[PDB]
Amino acid sequence: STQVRGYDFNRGVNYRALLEAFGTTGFQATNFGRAVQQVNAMIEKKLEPLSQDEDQHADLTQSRRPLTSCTIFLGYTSNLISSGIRETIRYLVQHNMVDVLVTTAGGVEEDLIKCLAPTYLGEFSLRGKELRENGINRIGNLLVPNENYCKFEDWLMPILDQMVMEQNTEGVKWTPSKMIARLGKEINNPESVYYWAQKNHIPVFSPALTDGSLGDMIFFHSYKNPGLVLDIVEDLRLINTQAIFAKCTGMIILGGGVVKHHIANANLMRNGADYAVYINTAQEFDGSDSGARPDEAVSWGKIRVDAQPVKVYADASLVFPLLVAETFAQKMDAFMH
Amino acid sequence: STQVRGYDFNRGVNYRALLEAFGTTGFQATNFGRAVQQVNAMIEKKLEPLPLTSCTIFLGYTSNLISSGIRETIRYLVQHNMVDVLVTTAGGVEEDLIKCLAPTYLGEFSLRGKELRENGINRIGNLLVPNENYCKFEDWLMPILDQMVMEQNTEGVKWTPSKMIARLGKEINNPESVYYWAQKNHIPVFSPALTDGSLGDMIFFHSYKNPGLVLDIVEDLRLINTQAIFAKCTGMIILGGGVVKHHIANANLMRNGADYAVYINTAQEFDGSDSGARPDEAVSWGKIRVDAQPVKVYADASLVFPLLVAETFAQKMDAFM
Amino acid sequence: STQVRGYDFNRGVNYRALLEAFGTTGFQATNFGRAVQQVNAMIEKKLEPLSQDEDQHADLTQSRRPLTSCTIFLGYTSNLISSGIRETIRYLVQHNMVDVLVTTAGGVEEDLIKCLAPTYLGEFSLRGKELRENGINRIGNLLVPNENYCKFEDWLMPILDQMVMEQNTEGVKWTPSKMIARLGKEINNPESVYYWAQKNHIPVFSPALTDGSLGDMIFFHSYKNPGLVLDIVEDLRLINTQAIFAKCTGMIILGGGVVKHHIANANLMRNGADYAVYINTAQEFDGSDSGARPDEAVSWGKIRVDAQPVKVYADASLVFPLLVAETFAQKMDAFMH
Amino acid sequence: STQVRGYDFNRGVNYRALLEAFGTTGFQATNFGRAVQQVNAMIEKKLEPLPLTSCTIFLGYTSNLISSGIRETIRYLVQHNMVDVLVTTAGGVEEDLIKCLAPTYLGEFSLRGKELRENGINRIGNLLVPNENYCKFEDWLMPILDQMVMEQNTEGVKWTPSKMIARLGKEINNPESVYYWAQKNHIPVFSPALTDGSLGDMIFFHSYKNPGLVLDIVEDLRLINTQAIFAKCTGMIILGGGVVKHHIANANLMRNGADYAVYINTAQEFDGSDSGARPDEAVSWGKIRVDAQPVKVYADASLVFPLLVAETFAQKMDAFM
Ligand SMILES: NC(=O)c1ccc[n+]([C@@H]2O[C@H](COP(=O)([O-])OP(=O)(O)OC[C@H]3O[C@@H](n4cnc5c(N)ncnc54)[C@H](O)[C@@H]3O)[C@@H](O)[C@H]2O)c1
Ligand SMILES: NC(=O)c1ccc[n+]([C@@H]2O[C@H](COP(=O)([O-])OP(=O)(O)OC[C@H]3O[C@@H](n4cnc5c(N)ncnc54)[C@H](O)[C@@H]3O)[C@@H](O)[C@H]2O)c1
Ligand SMILES: NC(=O)c1ccc[n+]([C@@H]2O[C@H](COP(=O)([O-])OP(=O)(O)OC[C@H]3O[C@@H](n4cnc5c(N)ncnc54)[C@H](O)[C@@H]3O)[C@@H](O)[C@H]2O)c1
Ligand SMILES: NC(=O)c1ccc[n+]([C@@H]2O[C@H](COP(=O)([O-])OP(=O)(O)OC[C@H]3O[C@@H](n4cnc5c(N)ncnc54)[C@H](O)[C@@H]3O)[C@@H](O)[C@H]2O)c1
Ligand SMILES: NCCCCCCCNC(N)N
Ligand SMILES: NCCCCCCCNC(N)N
Ligand SMILES: NCCCCCCCNC(N)N
Ligand SMILES: NCCCCCCCNC(N)N
Repeated sequence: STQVRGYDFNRGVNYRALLEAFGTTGFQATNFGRAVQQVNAMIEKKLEPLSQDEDQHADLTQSRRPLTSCTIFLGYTSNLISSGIRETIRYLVQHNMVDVLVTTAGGVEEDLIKCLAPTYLGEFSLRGKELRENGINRIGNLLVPNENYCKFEDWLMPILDQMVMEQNTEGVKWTPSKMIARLGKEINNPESVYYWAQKNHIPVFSPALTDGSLGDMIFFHSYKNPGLVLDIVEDLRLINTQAIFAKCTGMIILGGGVVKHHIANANLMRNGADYAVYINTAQEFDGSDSGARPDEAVSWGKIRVDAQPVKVYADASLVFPLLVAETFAQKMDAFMH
Repeated sequence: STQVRGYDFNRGVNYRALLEAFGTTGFQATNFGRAVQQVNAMIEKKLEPLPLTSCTIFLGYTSNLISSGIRETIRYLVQHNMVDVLVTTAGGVEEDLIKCLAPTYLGEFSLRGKELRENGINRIGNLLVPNENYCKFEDWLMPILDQMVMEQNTEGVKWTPSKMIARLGKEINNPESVYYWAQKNHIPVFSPALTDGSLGDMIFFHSYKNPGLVLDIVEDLRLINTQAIFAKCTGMIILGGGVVKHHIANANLMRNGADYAVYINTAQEFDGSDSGARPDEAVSWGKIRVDAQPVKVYADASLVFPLLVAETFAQKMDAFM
Repeated sequence: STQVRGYDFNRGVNYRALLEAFGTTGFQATNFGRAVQQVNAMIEKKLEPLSQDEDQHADLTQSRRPLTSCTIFLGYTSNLISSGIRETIRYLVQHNMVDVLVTTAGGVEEDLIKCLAPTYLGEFSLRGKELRENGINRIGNLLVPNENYCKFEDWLMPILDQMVMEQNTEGVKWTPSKMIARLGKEINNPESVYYWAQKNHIPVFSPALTDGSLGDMIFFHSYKNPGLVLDIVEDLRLINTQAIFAKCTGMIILGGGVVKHHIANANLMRNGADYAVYINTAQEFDGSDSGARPDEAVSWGKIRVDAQPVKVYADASLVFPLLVAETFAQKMDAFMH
Repeated sequence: STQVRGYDFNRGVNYRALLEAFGTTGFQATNFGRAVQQVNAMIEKKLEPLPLTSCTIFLGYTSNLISSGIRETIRYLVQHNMVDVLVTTAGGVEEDLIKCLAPTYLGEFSLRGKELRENGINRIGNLLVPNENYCKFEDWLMPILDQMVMEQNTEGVKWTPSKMIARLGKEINNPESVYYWAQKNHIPVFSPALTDGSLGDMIFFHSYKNPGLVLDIVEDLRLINTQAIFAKCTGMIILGGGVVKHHIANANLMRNGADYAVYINTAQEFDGSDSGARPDEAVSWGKIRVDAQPVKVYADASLVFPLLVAETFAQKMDAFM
């Protein structure tokens, strides 16, 4: 039984101790402290060596990812890529601290586009009429110039020409994850999440990849050079076997929607994830999947009954960088060792 | 300039009158009244003369709304061809079908997932779904999938979500099914990530006993975008957020914005989510015409929607017949 | 075990059946159906005759309110008076369907002011700069002209002169509830909630009555005619004995904040309310009192352990008129009988 | 024009640097960065030369924040005279005192109130408070109340909330108490409805063994309004909504608006609540000067506040000493 005590600034600004203090501060501050421990538990377990029996089992996948004592699924809604959390995510992927990525259309395309042009800060109140008249798109309190997508078009189109050909002439069978790997190879920029992703053999799943600017481009291009096909069935198999053949699994889910359900549902195939941390703003009263508490996932069997999941009700733009600072970033060496 | 005034229950209770008073009650009560006007404006426009209509209506809803009784409310609109395009996520598709094989029950939000699981019960909000529901679903679905694979290989069928949804509705062949009616009235259903739910599970398993099935999401994009592009007028009625919302609005962007738009979701904007984005943000992208007067009602659709329908579509059932 | 089934509009628009359908529709629709039953349970119990033993006990209060088999507490946040819910509340009070009212400063003053000038509809997006330049105040998507308060000033001031005198010369010991009764007598308008309230001997409590335009007026007036005193201690006793000496008690709480806690806390004095229905938009993650679920109140003893409380997560402007339509308004006769 | 860019953990971990990156991370991360600037602008202004200051800071918080560890964070600011006026509800006052007699524990939100009650434990969010805590509180409080009544009758003391709060802090006489420090540094505390919580319970009971106590809320209004009226500059830092928020802002309206304003609450506007109102609505009433650049962070203060303080007030501890 721990007592509620907040950080005493009479000790001065000791950032490390200040963050540790959140766990005994209460409300969401405490959930954060719990989130930190749960994520570390995943990390600790992942860094465990793979005994013969577990290594054998984990090795039952075609993937080239070095089996780990714990497979970590990282999911985030598109807008989090629009935000600076893109850098926070790029880092983890860069150093192989996570094994599978799941994000919606926006979450993929905007990572690339940021390699051709930046997103600007703005305000939530800016009116859509004047904005449009100036060729500016609004994403929360962020701003994206139309030119950003034009550039995106110039860069993408030829790649799509390559993919359609490779499809018909070399018989490739495209899927979201495969295309995402390809695009990241193509972007060839170290500031790109997906560039790293493919380099480190970390699969990215996005069932509705057509729901975005990337979908726009594919749509248009499909007229001058028809044929492209994106099968979502193969990718389901792919992402499900990732959960099925894992020694342990951790889910780190930022936001809700498809990203959240797709990751957890994959973990149901192995009868529950071992660790789970949620950081979303959704509430449960609307009966949405997004807002469901981690305990609801327990009923379905997406989170083992003996697991100790945590949900932090907050905007990830604020919490995540912090979570990372106290977990993965602290084991920087181990992930390079 | 309208004054604030709520319904005076001294008149006794006239439900039609009470619903009308919302408009001047304020806060979300007002937005509801505004929503009613917009939905009617769509309707009026759709009913204009000179099978395409004077206004193409896109109806979108999150899966959970199909888990709820709103399944009936949506089934009705589809049943009488009051809407043109349906957009819903995987759960929203499969659960309509499952409800024709077994019911979903009421429950509580507080029920613990441990005991629930031990009793073979899944929780969807304050609703409950027995594992046996999905077993039945599998029994029903498996053989249809076999044919689909067959037809794909021997008959050259290039499956996509909408196509599969049409097939399954035809297959469920039950008047209580939204998708049964959808295919009958040639109302297309779009679900990019159809593989995100039990239907995906089934497709997954089945792919090992009979491999091969392919669901293309490219064709469907063209399909849904052309739906918006060649339309005289368009109205968007979006319950919930996520893919359902963005997908429908992004399609209208191809026509340079929708003519009418009504949203009913619980999302807020501060998180910078697309779900919580106000209709005015969509205007900046060009998904909602600058001259349009969109409306968002911050509320649970399980409450608002049946009411919205009662004061709009249900009031014109004769015109739709 | 009831099955989930929504209203089938193929039966046509039968409003009465449509609303009954909410209970089996799920999510908040169901909570509404439950709210309707809980409120009716209060009503049914209130309309029960008072046996000798219960009548004796209930009669142990100085109040002139005809003891009922169930004392109903109605609470609402100020903004709900600004809205049309003012009419919905005025109705219940008008016909004695509730026994105690609890509302914040705004909730009192705006009821009177609406008797001198109306509140207009507006938009949430209207900028505060241009609004102020035109002497318009914003309350949500509602609008209130400065003139509204000027009028309020002219009407009020002399009454305050009367109260200060009556305080010093006739020894009155003013408190919020007493002043609220007085103001309602003074407003003398049947469209006024508080006019009816005092007429029907229904006490209104508002501990922080000074938190509003009424507080502004009192502040100013206190300079030309100093002395006025508002004791909140007497009112505490008053509102607590209302709960203590009740045969049964029902809480109907719209919104949160003081209104919610003050009513429930009073019910703790009798070791729990018998029925309770909440309609607020608050969530619990912030550890606020507003957002606490009714079950938390059970831990303190504000809601009997055997009660079956209900909370509807929604804007009261939408739900309340409906709740009323299916409960109190249905027993219109009984309350006049 | 600033580009969006989040912290690059490749630099390793520099907490001060990481907090700085929030400003350009976006969504609420940005608002936090904006809040930091505003709080500092207040500070800078307050520290200007030529006991009144070049800027009067009003600090407001909902009771529950005193239940949480934020009690320490607030105690600190009050301890070093970094703020001028405190405004908090009844719970926010009594629980600070109770924490000097017994601690509040961590718990869970899901714990059922039935079992909890059977074990003499009260729930405050995911926190827990034992009934014995309040028994101790009663023991401590009763005799002080006796004196207060006495002094009121024999010495003509006209009690009000602020006055009682000063007295009780003096009385708790413990350095860990916010209110102990408040009275020592002559920092007034306002709580119009002080009778809304255990302190009210105690006052209630005690009034039967020793009747008479009167708490006037009129004097306190004048007191708090004059605080804003005669101020060179004013800054509002409001954690939460309800009375705390409105009361502080309404007081600044008497001076025709506050110079700086930073809000940290979880409330949204759609309900038309005063709590959820954006800072721009306060501008229409004249509570926030038209030229001011207010900031609201949509978040739980238990997370944001300690951080905000670390980057503002804590950075100037030398200036405040
Ligand atoms: N970035 C964009 O805004 C954008 C851009 C292009 C396309 N899209 C398309 O929009 C579709 C829907 O977007 P989505 O499903 O990825 O997300 P979303 O915006 O629909 O959000 C889903 C839920 O995640 C939670 N959430 C969102 N932002 C959060 C935050 N900052 N912190 C915590 N929780 C948060 C909320 O509870 C929200 O209801 C995508 O599938 C994509 O195709 C997104
Ligand atoms: N019904 C289910 O829970 C279920 C079942 C099977 C599969 N799925 C899968 O879960 C994925 C994510 O679900 P989703 O994107 O359809 O929705 P969601 O549950 O993620 O909700 C998205 C947003 O819509 C709003 N919303 C949801 N319910 C609402 C309501 N009743 N009233 C008002 N607004 C509401 C909320 O702001 C929410 O954040 C789906 O793509 C699907 O494949 C859902
Ligand atoms: N009407 C006004 O806006 C106004 C006017 C003058 C003075 N005031 C002053 O402001 C102070 C604070 O106001 P308050 O405590 O009465 O309320 P509030 O605005 O602080 O709301 C408190 C909580 O009630 C809930 N709520 C509010 N509106 C709701 C709705 N429509 N439906 C459901 N739940 C709702 C929300 O969860 C909110 O957080 C009052 O004490 C009063 O003195 C109010
Ligand atoms: N701590 C307690 O729970 C408690 C204890 C005893 C008495 N009380 C009584 O309850 C009454 C109502 O409480 P209140 O008006 O102080 O607050 P509240 O709990 O009613 O909250 C009002 C609003 O402030 C915001 N908020 C609350 N907690 C927040 C957080 N951690 N971060 C961000 N924003 C937050 C929310 O939007 C909320 O709707 C008080 O007047 C008091 O007399 C409180
Ligand atoms: N194959 C398992 C799918 C489980 C779906 C669970 C859906 C839960 N939905 C809400 N909580 N809204
Ligand atoms: N093809 C255009 C897609 C535009 C996507 C815009 C997304 C906005 N997202 C927010 N979170 N506001
Ligand atoms: N005299 C009993 C007072 C009980 C106060 C309970 C406060 C609960 N607070 C939150 N849930 N935030
Ligand atoms: N003395 C001026 C008081 C102004 C009160 C305004 C309240 C606004 N309330 C909202 N819910 N917006």
